[PDB]
Parts: sequence; structure tokens; C-alpha cells
Amino acid sequence: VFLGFLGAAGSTMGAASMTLTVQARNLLSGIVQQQLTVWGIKQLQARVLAVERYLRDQQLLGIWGCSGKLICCTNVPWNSSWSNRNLSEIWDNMTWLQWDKEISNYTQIIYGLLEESQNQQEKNEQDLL
Amino acid sequence: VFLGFLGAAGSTMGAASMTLTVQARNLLSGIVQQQLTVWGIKQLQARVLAVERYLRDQQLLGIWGCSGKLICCTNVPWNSSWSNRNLSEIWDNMTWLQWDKEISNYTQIIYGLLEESQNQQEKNEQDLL
Amino acid sequence: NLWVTVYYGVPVWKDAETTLFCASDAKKHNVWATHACVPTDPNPQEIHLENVTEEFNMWKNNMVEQMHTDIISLWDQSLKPCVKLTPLCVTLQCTNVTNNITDDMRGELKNCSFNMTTELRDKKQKVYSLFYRLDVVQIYRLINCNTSAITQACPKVSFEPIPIHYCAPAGFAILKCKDKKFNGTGPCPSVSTVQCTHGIKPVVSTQLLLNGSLAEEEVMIRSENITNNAKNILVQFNTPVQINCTRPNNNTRKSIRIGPGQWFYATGDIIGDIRQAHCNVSKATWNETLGKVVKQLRKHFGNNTIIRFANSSGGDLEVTTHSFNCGGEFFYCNTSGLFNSTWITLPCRIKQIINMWQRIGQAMYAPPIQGVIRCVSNITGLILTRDGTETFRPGGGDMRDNWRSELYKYKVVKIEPLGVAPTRCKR
Amino acid sequence: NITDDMRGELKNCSFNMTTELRDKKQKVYSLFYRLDVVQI
Amino acid sequence: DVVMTQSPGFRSVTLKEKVSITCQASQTIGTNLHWYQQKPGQSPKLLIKYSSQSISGVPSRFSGSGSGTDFTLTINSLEADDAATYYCQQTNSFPCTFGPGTKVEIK
Amino acid sequence: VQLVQSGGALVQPGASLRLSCAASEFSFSTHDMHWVRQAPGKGLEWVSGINIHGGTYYPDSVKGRFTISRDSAKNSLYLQMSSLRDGDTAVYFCARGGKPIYYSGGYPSWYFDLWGPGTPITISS
Ligand SMILES: *[C@@H]1O[C@H](CO)[C@@H](O[C@@H]2O[C@H](CO)[C@@H](O[C@@H]3O[C@H](CO)[C@@H](O)[C@H](O[C@H]4O[C@H](CO)[C@@H](O)[C@H](O)[C@@H]4O[C@H]4O[C@H](CO)[C@@H](O)[C@H](O)[C@@H]4O)[C@@H]3O)[C@H](O)[C@H]2NC(C)=O)[C@H](O)[C@H]1NC(C)=O
Ligand SMILES: *[C@@H]1O[C@H](CO)[C@@H](O[C@@H]2O[C@H](CO)[C@@H](O[C@@H]3O[C@H](CO[C@H]4O[C@H](CO)[C@@H](O)[C@H](O)[C@@H]4O)[C@@H](O)[C@H](O[C@H]4O[C@H](CO)[C@@H](O)[C@H](O)[C@@H]4O)[C@@H]3O)[C@H](O)[C@H]2NC(C)=O)[C@H](O)[C@H]1NC(C)=O
Ligand SMILES: *[C@@H]1O[C@H](CO)[C@@H](O[C@@H]2O[C@H](CO)[C@@H](O)[C@H](O)[C@H]2NC(C)=O)[C@H](O)[C@H]1NC(C)=O
Ligand SMILES: *[C@@H]1O[C@H](CO)[C@@H](O[C@@H]2O[C@H](CO)[C@@H](O)[C@H](O)[C@H]2NC(C)=O)[C@H](O)[C@H]1NC(C)=O
Ligand SMILES: *[C@@H]1O[C@H](CO)[C@@H](O[C@@H]2O[C@H](CO)[C@@H](O)[C@H](O)[C@H]2NC(C)=O)[C@H](O)[C@H]1NC(C)=O
Ligand SMILES: *[C@@H]1O[C@H](CO)[C@@H](O[C@@H]2O[C@H](CO)[C@@H](O)[C@H](O)[C@H]2NC(C)=O)[C@H](O)[C@H]1NC(C)=O
Ligand SMILES: *[C@@H]1O[C@H](CO)[C@@H](O[C@@H]2O[C@H](CO)[C@@H](O)[C@H](O)[C@H]2NC(C)=O)[C@H](O)[C@H]1NC(C)=O
Ligand SMILES: *[C@@H]1O[C@H](CO)[C@@H](O[C@@H]2O[C@H](CO)[C@@H](O)[C@H](O)[C@H]2NC(C)=O)[C@H](O)[C@H]1NC(C)=O
Ligand SMILES: *[C@@H]1O[C@H](CO)[C@@H](O[C@@H]2O[C@H](CO)[C@@H](O)[C@H](O)[C@H]2NC(C)=O)[C@H](O)[C@H]1NC(C)=O
Ligand SMILES: *[C@@H]1O[C@H](CO)[C@@H](O[C@@H]2O[C@H](CO)[C@@H](O)[C@H](O)[C@H]2NC(C)=O)[C@H](O)[C@H]1NC(C)=O
Ligand SMILES: *[C@@H]1O[C@H](CO)[C@@H](O[C@@H]2O[C@H](CO)[C@@H](O)[C@H](O)[C@H]2NC(C)=O)[C@H](O)[C@H]1NC(C)=O
Ligand SMILES: *[C@@H]1O[C@H](CO)[C@@H](O[C@@H]2O[C@H](CO)[C@@H](O)[C@H](O)[C@H]2NC(C)=O)[C@H](O)[C@H]1NC(C)=O
Ligand SMILES: *[C@@H]1O[C@H](CO)[C@@H](O)[C@H](O)[C@H]1NC(C)=O
Ligand SMILES: *[C@@H]1O[C@H](CO)[C@@H](O)[C@H](O)[C@H]1NC(C)=O
Ligand SMILES: *[C@@H]1O[C@H](CO)[C@@H](O)[C@H](O)[C@H]1NC(C)=O
Ligand SMILES: *[C@@H]1O[C@H](CO)[C@@H](O)[C@H](O)[C@H]1NC(C)=O
Ligand SMILES: *[C@@H]1O[C@H](CO)[C@@H](O)[C@H](O)[C@H]1NC(C)=O
Ligand SMILES: *[C@@H]1O[C@H](CO)[C@@H](O)[C@H](O)[C@H]1NC(C)=O
Ligand SMILES: *[C@@H]1O[C@H](CO)[C@@H](O)[C@H](O)[C@H]1NC(C)=O
Ligand SMILES: *[C@@H]1O[C@H](CO)[C@@H](O)[C@H](O)[C@H]1NC(C)=O
Ligand SMILES: *[C@@H]1O[C@H](CO)[C@@H](O)[C@H](O)[C@H]1NC(C)=O
Ligand SMILES: *[C@@H]1O[C@H](CO)[C@@H](O)[C@H](O)[C@H]1NC(C)=O
Repeated sequence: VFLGFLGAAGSTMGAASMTLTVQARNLLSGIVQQQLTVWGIKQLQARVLAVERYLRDQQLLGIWGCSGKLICCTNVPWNSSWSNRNLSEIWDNMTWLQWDKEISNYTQIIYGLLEESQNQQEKNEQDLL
Repeated sequence: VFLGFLGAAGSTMGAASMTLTVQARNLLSGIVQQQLTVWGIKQLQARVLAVERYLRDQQLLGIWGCSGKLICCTNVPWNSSWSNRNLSEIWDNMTWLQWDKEISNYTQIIYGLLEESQNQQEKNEQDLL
Repeated sequence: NLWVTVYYGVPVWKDAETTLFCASDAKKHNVWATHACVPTDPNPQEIHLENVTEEFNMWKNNMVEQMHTDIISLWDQSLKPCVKLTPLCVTLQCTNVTNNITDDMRGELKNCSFNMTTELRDKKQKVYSLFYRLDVVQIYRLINCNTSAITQACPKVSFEPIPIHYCAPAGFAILKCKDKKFNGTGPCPSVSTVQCTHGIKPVVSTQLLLNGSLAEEEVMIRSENITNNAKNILVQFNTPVQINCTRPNNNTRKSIRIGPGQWFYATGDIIGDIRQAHCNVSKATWNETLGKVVKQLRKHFGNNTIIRFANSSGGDLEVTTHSFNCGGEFFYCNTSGLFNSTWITLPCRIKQIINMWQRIGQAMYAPPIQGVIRCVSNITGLILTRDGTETFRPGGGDMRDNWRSELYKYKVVKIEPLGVAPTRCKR
Repeated sequence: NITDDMRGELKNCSFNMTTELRDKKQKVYSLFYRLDVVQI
Repeated sequence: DVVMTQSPGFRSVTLKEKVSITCQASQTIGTNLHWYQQKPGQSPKLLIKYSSQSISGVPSRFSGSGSGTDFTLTINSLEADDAATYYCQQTNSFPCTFGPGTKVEIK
Repeated sequence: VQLVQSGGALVQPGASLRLSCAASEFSFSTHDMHWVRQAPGKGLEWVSGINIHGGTYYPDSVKGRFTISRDSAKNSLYLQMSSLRDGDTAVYFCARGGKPIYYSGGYPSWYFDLWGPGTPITISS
């Protein structure tokens, strides 16, 4: 569906965030998915690997309690050591490529803190009945 | 991520329930997923089967209306014939391995009753508009 | 008081090495025809990107290695299940052909007889064929008999240079550089994202690059390192030049039974007079392209520096001659008449046993072809080396550079849709 | 110069072997160990 | 069990000397080795973790590395305040174990 | 920040004894806690531990004789030992498990960031 895709990258993170489905809709089907085991086996291998990549990201969102929707609020505070910019500065003057580089150092830390959704689920059961 | 995993099994179901993401995060990638079709074909076959197992459990949760989260309340009452223990007795003195054996006999029955989520969805549409 | 927010579908990427898949042209045993990629066509899937300047480097492009790897694999798969000419690795009794042969053909054709096997494993037969001297050794014998196994290419298999298109697998995308006068490396201010590349014909040749794309405006000269005399220099013309190659000597072939379901194709007598193969180049345009090349070479070597073109000195046919494949016949033509100038008839030879990629032999044995051959190609480029006034000579290189010369505009990256940023929203 | 413990262990055998050129044969020999060779 | 040894039993060193001691395991422990020190009459202190990671509160003169069965502790320039018995511990395989320690005496 | 400890003691063989530690300026509820003992002439033998969820770990050298417990309400730790031997003479310590590299749940890192001062027990006739 190259009606629009990574062209979102030409603008700011704020603007790009309004078209997230544009890329999502292009992540599951390569040319081989639209369409002598020699050579042909590679197409089979590629399809399998594409599936695995997709599912790994979905599993991570599941674990974090962010499965479903494009945007997920986490209830985990942002650390002051991760960046030092105005919120509006990053959303209006930075692109996603720039941002990803700027906070690459904290990827594992941030993800580790998203394990807190597990504590939230225990609390919710106790007060839910 | 063997930082922690099945070691949860050493304790009670209650305690173990607080670390469910510990195992979930280790279910999608074997050594062959981290990394002459003779011999090598086995790695391809294994990756595919691992995917199928994962999806079958996710599909079942989807059908039951329990897709998402670690813990799902069902609105299906527990039968008195399934076990005869105090609720606190199983959560504080039993392990999950022991529990799974104790109620193995009712697996299909319990799952069959989780089809009730379908009736709930019909009722919800009618009163939702 | 900021919070972590997770975003999915984020338009970012990183360089990656993956397998690209081919696509076919629809419109039938022409190699690519069996190992079909499934036809595509309505796929002008091109999106312009604003800003996002990205870098390219054609000498580090892994796509080149894939093209090499799969074309050689397919070559073997197509030719593996054929005859295996074990019985032809025998002693030859040869004489000279005494027919009406011109001076330029003296010593070129041999008439050889030998004891060949039959379908009935009791008996032998007396068989003869004409041979070209380049495939025969005087002790006579076939020249590759003492080295490795020889086969016969299947007569119904045709390795036609059908253009092949490549597309990304899911999770990947291809970035195309549209920068005018891009020299092959560094930042490319104008990039678009595509689903697939244009088609590229699998043309394998030496010295001159045939039937490729043309430069948009100027003749482009690029290399990994301009000042390194150990490197090959790639020249792309903005104007095509036609070359007309012919193979005279109308002939036929004989189908000889060699075993129970196995046949060999022999070369019959020539009809009419005997002449050599050759190619025609228009002197007017050859002179123009070299002058254009020099004007551009002077940009790096000095416009007060005299530039000379000279012969392809080296130790073998696969080094010194211009290799062509027309009608299934393999030609080794003399280009010394082209690279002779300080700032057109080219005689040509043919062979049946072709090693292609060295390795161990392969020896597909191009079968004899009946009638005559007429083949006209588009010269689109040139590969040169320098010896260091400076002198350039036709260069070398593997078939890899006959891909690189077209592949340079494309790069593949991996999409990474999931990431985070601060927001004011808490769950 | 073979010791007592090696008597009968080594054979020197010749035979008509094929060549690369399918017209001719060659005379070739090799030593062999008795455990891989049978007397007819 | 993982048996840990240390060598030398003690080391006789002088001030401003660059010095080192080593630890060995009977079986590979990957990189799961930690270095501790203790002075007479004092509680233990952790100086290096996971073979080569630094710890706040530990002077920059202390460093080390290792893997598998062979690890090294070193001091870039020995200070009087560094006299201590140094110890290795492994966390690769339960029960957790430790070596006998190496005494460093300063002259 | 420190682990505040009880004083030492002399007991007869076969005696039981309870040791304790307290959290000064931190909560025990946020850390995995362990006990080790240092016999004269020895290094630190791990004795016991409890995780943040109340799960426990023991050596076979003390299992069945020693029990570890926690009461987070008062920020206190306990080690209860029965049937003590002369061979159990040692300085006992509490220690705060060091922070792990990546989340494990109630599974200890087995190394320590914080050590207490030491509480000797002598067992003799
Ligand atoms: C650069 O591009 C040019 C332009 O495309 C390339 O040159 C063209 O090459 C093709 C193929 O060589 C050539 O087409 C031939 O024209 C002949 C005219 O009569 C045809 O007869 C011939 O068809 C026969 O051979 C084919 C080989 O695969 C068979 O597939 C086909 O079915 C025909 O063969 C049948 O009939 C014969 C009859 O005796 C029989 O014996 C066979 O068994 C079989 O039954 C082709 O159509 C173009 O004419 C060429 N055009 C020019 C200008 O040369 C050039 O090669 C490219 N250069 C490079 C470097 O790639
Ligand atoms: C591997 O196998 C071993 C051996 O069985 C298990 O070890 C036992 O684990 C259980 C569960 O944690 C332990 O039982 C707990 O003991 C605590 C000790 O409390 C003492 O001190 C208080 C102080 O006022 C006294 O009142 C009390 O009587 C004791 O003297 C209890 O406090 C725990 O109860 C808590 O939770 C329950 C939950 O319903 C509440 O109702 C209680 O009020 C209280 O909050 C509990 O009883 C048992 O002692 C362990 N044995 C040993 C030797 O440690 C391992 O757990 C098992 N696997 C793992 C991984 O641990
Ligand atoms: C190659 O040698 C063969 C064998 O002599 C030639 O074929 C002979 O041509 C004469 C011409 O009158 C015939 O009478 C014979 O019967 C032919 N012999 C066979 C076996 O066919 C053949 O013409 C020679 N080819 C060339 C190019 O010289
Ligand atoms: C096919 O094999 C025969 C048998 O070896 C070859 O003819 C022999 O040539 C030798 C040469 O001195 C003569 O002594 C034999 O008497 C010949 N035999 C016969 C039956 O004539 C023959 O030339 C071989 N043919 C080819 C084409 O190689
Ligand atoms: C097969 O035989 C040919 C012919 O003798 C060998 O190639 C020759 O090698 C010598 C070595 O000095 C060269 O001088 C000759 O010029 C070579 N001949 C040709 C025609 O180039 C060839 O190497 C042999 N192959 C094997 C595997 O032994
Ligand atoms: C394409 O042209 C650019 C511009 O001249 C070349 O970039 C220079 O490369 C040298 C290589 O060491 C650097 O030292 C210069 O600083 C580069 N220039 C700039 C402006 O950065 C580039 O190498 C050329 N690429 C090719 C393949 O010829
Ligand atoms: C491009 O080629 C030039 C020429 O070979 C390289 O420059 C030489 O680098 C070697 C490295 O030790 C020096 O010893 C030579 O003296 C250099 N030659 C000159 C004329 O300075 C140049 O480095 C190559 N470019 C790159 C990027 O490697
Ligand atoms: C290159 O062009 C020359 C010139 O037209 C071709 O040779 C001519 O062929 C005709 C055919 O009857 C002769 O009448 C002429 O006398 C020939 N001229 C010369 C100079 O030989 C030549 O064959 C062409 N070569 C190719 C490969 O097409
Ligand atoms: C094309 O044919 C010509 C025929 O003259 C070959 O010319 C020779 O080139 C070498 C190169 O150094 C000279 O040393 C010889 O003296 C030349 N021969 C003559 C008669 O002058 C030329 O090399 C051939 N080129 C190819 C690629 O085959
Ligand atoms: C390369 O160019 C030279 C120069 O034109 C050619 O040599 C000339 O050939 C003509 C032919 O009649 C002679 O009259 C000239 O006297 C020759 N010049 C010299 C300096 O000897 C040469 O043949 C060309 N080479 C090729 C391969 O075409
Ligand atoms: C060399 O390339 C040119 C450019 O594409 C080819 O000429 C064109 O061929 C198309 C085919 O339909 C025609 O529509 C154009 O009108 C042709 N252009 C001109 C200027 O005639 C040319 O045929 C190619 N030559 C070879 C030998 O492949
Ligand atoms: C290779 O084959 C030849 C041919 O059979 C063997 O020599 C023959 O031995 C018989 C034995 O009675 C004689 O009658 C023949 O006259 C011999 N022929 C020749 C040409 O001498 C020969 O011994 C075989 N070689 C080996 C090593 O087995
Ligand atoms: C940020 O990192 C510092 C490091 O000490 C930590 O103390 C603080 O609690 C962290 N969290 C936030 C939201 O600042
Ligand atoms: C907010 O923007 C102002 C603009 O100059 C800047 O000075 C200030 O430091 C910014 N805040 C942050 C967190 O960067
Ligand atoms: C962490 O920051 C340093 C700073 O230079 C950088 O070099 C390193 O690559 C960063 N790590 C990541 C994951 O970005
Ligand atoms: C349990 O099983 C009995 C079997 O007759 C059934 O009557 C009863 O309704 C079931 N449900 C519960 C929740 O007890
Ligand atoms: C609840 O625990 C008491 C303890 O003895 C037991 O007698 C009673 O039967 C228990 N209830 C169930 C359902 O087991
Ligand atoms: C059902 O209960 C019987 C009781 O002995 C047992 O043997 C059988 O295996 C049980 N079935 C399941 C599924 O556990
Ligand atoms: C063919 O004629 C040439 C002329 O010199 C001669 O050298 C060659 O040996 C002859 N070949 C045969 C097979 O008669
Ligand atoms: C090739 O043949 C065509 C046929 O018309 C001719 O026009 C063209 O000039 C020839 N090319 C050369 C280089 O002679
Ligand atoms: C080459 O041409 C450029 C064009 O501007 C000129 O600046 C340069 O000086 C010329 N070099 C020589 C050697 O004439
Ligand atoms: C070859 O000669 C035969 C003789 O009749 C003729 O029919 C055929 O057309 C000729 N082929 C060519 C390509 O001239």
C-alpha cells in the first residue's frame, strides 16, 4: 500500500504520529506474500522469519499491557537523565530518527520499567473482586 | 532471559502469580531464533512449530474474551465438584504443579463453559447501541 | 512531570542485510522461466521522502553478492540434469579442414575422428566432428579431458537475458537514490522509498558493459578510490553505442546416439566458404565516447595531463578479450583496435567449453548452432584500470561489477516500528 | 626391514587402474594392510 | 559445586607498585564473578561486579577482568589504604561459593 | 544506610538462638536479604535468604535447622537456629542483595551491596 509510508519520516515526531497506521498496514506482506525446492526454499524461510518478527513485537506489547491501539500511556514516569529538552521541543523540532538515536542508551532501562504493569494487575485483582 | 524463570515453581501458586511475565517473556525465542538444506531444515521446522503453539494459546484466550493481561476474571462460577479446599488453602499451600494435576479431569469442562463470553457479547450489543 | 508513552508504527529504520526476492515479467524454458518468481507488473510503488538525507555506498552493497550467489546457483540447477559427456573424454585423430578457408582462419578448424560408445554395450562406433582449436590439445585430445568432467547443455534450455526485478520482504524497504551526478558514495539529498527495483538483465561480459542503463546527463566516472591504480574504474556513458557482431559459416549439427537415452551434438561441415567471426563498431561514435571520457577523467587527473588508451594486456582469453554470448555461442573478441588513442573491424574467436566462474570446470559445452548468428548490442559502459601523462586499459573484475553498475542506486533497510517518547499522559 | 611382530602385515600389490583418458590403462601399485585384503 | 581457588596465598607488595592477584574456578562460571575486600575487624565490601564493572564508592585505581575459569584483580598504583584480604565469589551456579582469599600486605 | 545488628552470644551445644537485623534509612520490603556466616579462619558461608515475595532459599548445610523470616512492618529480619553445634561458631551477618542487571522476579542476584557489622555466636560447653 505504497500510497504513503515512510514519507512521514520527513517531518516531526508530532506530525508523524498522526499517520502511524500507514506503516503498520505495510508490515505483514512482502512481494512473496502477495503472489525443485532449490532456491524456492528461500521464499519459505523469509515468510517464516517475517512472521516471527511481527509476533515478537506484539508479545512485547502484550507483556507491557499495551496490546491494542497505536499509543499507550504507561504510568511510568520519565527520567530527567534520559533527555533534557522541553516536551514541545522534541515533538515540534525533532524527527523520530533523531529521537531514536538520542535515547538509544536507555532502551533496556525503559523496557525493564514497563514490567510494572504486572504489579498493577495484582493490585487490580485485589481491589476488583 | 534466564534471570529468572521456572524458579517460581518452587513456591506457592499465590507467590508465583506475582511473576507471570517472567515466563511469558521467554516463550517466543529459542536459540535458533537469536542466532545444503540437509539437517538445517530442522531449524526451519522448529521455528514454525513454535509459532503455531504460541498462536493457538492466544487464539483460545481471544475466544474466551481473555485476550490481554495475565489474569482474567470469567464470570463463570467454580463448581463444588472440581475441588474441596479453602480458597486460601490452595493459594497458600499448593504449587501450580500440584494444582494442575488435581483438577486435570475438568479441563475440557471448564474451557467449554468459557464459551459463555459469546452470550455476554450478544447481551452487550443489545443494551449498548 | 512527564510520562513514558509507547508508540507503534514509528517511521524509522536501520541498515540491514536481508534476502531480496525476485519478481517476473509474465509473458518457455528460458531458465528464469522455470525458476519463476511469480509475475508482477502494476507495481510503481514509489514514495518521495522529504528531507531525511541518507548515505549510500555502492562498494559495500550486499545486494551485489546476492545477485552473484543466486545467478550462479540457478546456472547450475538449470544445467545439472543434462547429459554428462564421459564418453567424449577420448583420444582424437585430427586433420586439417581443407575446404575454402580464408587466411584468417588457417589452423582454426580441425576434423577429428574417434571411437564413441553406442546404446548397445557391446559395440563402438566411428564418429567425427569438427572442432575449434581453442578447445583441443595436441598430445589430440579435448583440452579439458585431463582436468574435469564435461557435460552438454540441455538443447531446450536457453539462458536469455530476461530482466529480473527485486522486491523487499515484509519488514524491509528499499531506498532509491535520485541524486543527479551521484558518484556512488555518501549523502544522497533526494531519496524515495520503493517496493521494488526496476528490472536488471543478467548480462555477463568483460571490458564493455552491454545493454545496461544510460547516464542521465554526463558520462560518469566512478571508482572505490580514484587514485588507487589497483582498482577498477567504472565508466557509464550517457549515449549508447551499437556494436554489430556476426558469426558466418552456415552450418548444421548431427545428433549422435551415445547411450540409452543419451545424445551428443556434433558439428557438421560448413556450407559455403569459411570466414572468421567479427564485430563492427562505428568509428565516429567510438571516437566521441573516448573524448567524452577523457574530458571527464581530466577532472581528477589534470586537464593538462595527456591521457592515453591502450591494449588489454594480460595472460588469457578471459582477461584480454571481450566476452559475449549470442545465440548460445561464446565469443572472445579482440578490442585492441578500440583502445588505441592518445588525447572499425574487430576480429573474434569462439569456444564451446566454458568455465564461466573458474571453479572446477563445469564445461557446459555449448552445443553447435545451425545457420548463422547476427547479434547487435548496446554499449552502455566501460571498465578501466590505470597503470600509473597517464594510460588507461580495459580492466578486469568478476561478474559482480556487472551488477554493481546498476545496483548502486538502491539500498535496503530494516523497519523498526516500536519505540518511546515522553508525554504528559499517565495511564 | 620388518620386525617379527609385523610379519605378514604388509602387502605390495599391483593392478590395472583406469586413467583420465578413456582409451588407456595404467600400472599402479600401493601398499596395503592385510586386514583390508583377501586372498582369492 | 564450583570450587574456587586464589593465588598467591598472600602477596608482599610495596607502595605505588602496580599489583595483581588471581582467582580460578574448577568449572566455567561465564562472567559471573565478583570481587570483595575485607580488613581485620571490618565488615566486607564489594568492589568489582560481573568480572569488569565498576562500583560507585570504589577508587578508579581498582580494575579487573576475566571469564570462564580465569580472573584477575589489579590495582594501578597501590596505596597504603589498600591493605586487605581480597576475595572472589561466583554467582553462576547454586550454591553460591567463594574462594579462600589473598592477603595483600604493604611495605 | 546500614544494617543494624543485635549483640553476640554464648550458648551450649543443642541450644536454639534467634538473631536479628534492622533496616536503617531504607525499607526491607524493596530488597532480597541474606545471611552469611564467617567462621574463624574462614570466608563467608552463605546461610540463608528471603526474597521480596517471601520465598526462601537454604544451603543443605543448615536446611532443617535454620529458618529465615522477615517482618517488613518493623523493618526487621530474623534468623532462627535450632540444635546449634560447636562447628557453627561464626560471625553472623546480614547483607542486602545487590541490584540485578535485569528483572528476575523473586530470584536473587547472589552478591551484596550492603553489609552489616557482624554478630558473633560461640557454641561451647
Ligand atoms: C541486447 O539486446 C538485444 C535486443 O533484445 C539482444 O539481441 C537479441 O537477441 C535475441 C536472442 O538472441 C534475438 O532474437 C532471435 O531472433 C531470431 C530471428 O529469426 C529468432 O529466430 C530467434 O528465435 C530462435 O532462438 C531462440 C533462442 O532462445 C528460441 O527461443 C526461439 O524459439 C527460436 O528458436 C526456435 O527456432 C529455431 C529455427 O532454426 C530452432 O532451431 C530452435 O530449436 C527453436 O525451435 C530469436 O528470436 C534478437 O533478434 C536479438 N536482437 C538483436 C538486435 O540482436 C542482445 O543479445 C542483447 N545483448 C546483450 C549483451 O544481452
Ligand atoms: C520450598 O520448601 C520450603 C519448605 O517448606 C518452603 O519454606 C516455607 O515457606 C512457607 C511460605 O513462605 C513459610 O511459611 C511462612 O512463615 C512465616 C514465618 O512467621 C513466623 O514469625 C511470625 C511473627 O509474628 C509468627 O507469628 C509466625 O507464627 C512464625 O513464627 C509466616 O509469617 C508466613 O505467614 C504469612 O503469610 C500468610 C498467608 O496467608 C498469612 O496468613 C500470615 O499471617 C503471614 O502473613 C508463613 O507462614 C515456611 O516457614 C517456610 N519454611 C522455612 C523453613 O522457611 C519454601 O517456601 C519453598 N519454596 C520457596 C521458593 O520458598
Ligand atoms: C571430415 O572427415 C570426414 C571423413 O573423411 C569427411 O567425410 C567424408 O567426405 C567424403 C567426401 O566425398 C565422403 O565420400 C565420405 O563418405 C565422408 N565420410 C564420412 C565418414 O562421412 C568430412 O567431409 C570431413 N569434413 C571436413 C570439413 O573436412
Ligand atoms: C577404434 O579402435 C580401433 C582398435 O584399437 C582402432 O584401430 C586400430 O589401430 C591400431 C593402430 O596400430 C591397429 O594396430 C589396429 O589393428 C587397429 N584395429 C582395427 C580393428 O583396425 C581405431 O583406429 C579406433 N578408431 C578411432 C576412430 O579412433
Ligand atoms: C592438462 O594438460 C594440459 C596440457 O599439457 C596442461 O596445461 C599445460 O601446462 C603446462 C605447464 O607448464 C603449460 O606450459 C602449458 O602451456 C599448458 N597447456 C596449455 C594448453 O595451456 C594442464 O595443466 C593439464 N591439466 C591437468 C589437470 O593436469
Ligand atoms: C563523491 O564526491 C564527494 C565530494 O567530493 C567525495 O567526498 C570526499 O571524500 C574524501 C575521501 O577521503 C573526503 O576526504 C572528503 O572530505 C569528502 N568530501 C566531503 C565534502 O565530505 C566522495 O568521496 C566522492 N565519492 C566517490 C565514490 O567518488
Ligand atoms: C586512495 O588511494 C591512495 C593511493 O594509494 C591512498 O593514499 C595512500 O595511502 C597509503 C597508506 O599508508 C600511504 O602510504 C600513501 O603514501 C598514500 N598515497 C598518497 C599519494 O598519499 C588513499 O589513502 C586511498 N584512500 C583511502 C580512503 O584509503
Ligand atoms: C562490417 O562492415 C563491413 C562493411 O560493410 C562488412 O564487410 C563487407 O561485407 C560485404 C558483404 O558482401 C562485402 O561485399 C564488403 O566488401 C565487405 N567489406 C569489407 C570492408 O570487408 C563486415 O562484414 C561488417 N562486419 C560485421 C561484423 O557486421
Ligand atoms: C588483437 O590482435 C592483435 C594482432 O596484431 C594483437 O597484437 C599484438 O599485441 C601485443 C601487445 O603487446 C603486441 O606485443 C604484439 O606485437 C601485437 N602483435 C603484432 C603483430 O603487432 C593483439 O594483442 C590482439 N588482442 C587481443 C585482445 O587478442
Ligand atoms: C594504433 O594507432 C597507430 C597509429 O595510427 C596504428 O599504426 C599505424 O598504422 C598505419 C596503417 O597503414 C600505418 O600506416 C602507420 O604508419 C602506423 N603508425 C605507426 C606509428 O606505426 C596502429 O596500427 C593502431 N593499432 C591498432 C590495433 O589499430
Ligand atoms: C539501444 O538503446 C536505445 C534506447 O532505448 C534503443 O533504441 C530505442 O528502442 C525503442 C524500442 O521500442 C524505440 O522505441 C526507440 O525509438 C529507439 N530509439 C532510437 C533512438 O531509435 C536501441 O534499439 C538499443 N539498441 C540495441 C542494440 O539494443
Ligand atoms: C593388466 O592387464 C594385462 C592384460 O590382461 C595383464 O597382462 C597379461 O597377463 C596374461 C596372463 O597370462 C598374459 O597372458 C597376457 O599376455 C598379458 N598381457 C600383456 C599385455 O602383458 C597385466 O598383468 C595386467 N596388469 C596388472 C598389474 O594387473
Ligand atoms: C531517575 O534516575 C534516578 C537515578 O538515581 C532515580 O533516582 C530516579 O528515581 C529515577 N526516576 C525518575 C522518574 O527520575
Ligand atoms: C525550555 O525551552 C527554553 C528555551 O530556551 C530552554 O531554555 C529550557 O532549558 C527548556 N527546557 C528544557 C527542559 O530544555
Ligand atoms: C551510550 O552512550 C554512549 C555515549 O557516547 C554511546 O557511545 C553508546 O553507543 C551509547 N549506547 C547506546 C545503546 O546508544
Ligand atoms: C456444578 O455441577 C453440578 C452437577 O449437577 C451442576 O448441577 C451445578 O449447576 C454446577 N455448577 C456449579 C457452579 O456448582
Ligand atoms: C477450610 O479449612 C478448614 C480447616 O480445617 C477445613 O476443615 C474446611 O473443610 C476447609 N474448607 C474447605 C472447603 O476445605
Ligand atoms: C480423571 O480422574 C481419574 C481418577 O483416578 C484419573 O485416573 C484420570 O487420569 C483423570 N483424568 C484426567 C484428565 O486427569
Ligand atoms: C594444419 O596446417 C597448419 C599449417 O602450418 C599446420 O601447422 C598444422 O599442424 C596442421 N594441422 C593438422 C591437423 O594437419
Ligand atoms: C548494425 O546494423 C544496422 C542495420 O541497419 C546498421 O544500421 C548499423 O549501422 C550497424 N552498426 C554498425 C556498428 O555497423
Ligand atoms: C581544469 O579546468 C578547470 C575549469 O574551471 C580549471 O579551473 C582548472 O584550472 C583547469 N586545470 C588545468 C590544469 O588547466
Ligand atoms: C544454409 O544452407 C542451406 C542449404 O540449402 C540453406 O537452406 C539454409 O537456409 C542456409 N542457412 C543460412 C542461415 O543461410
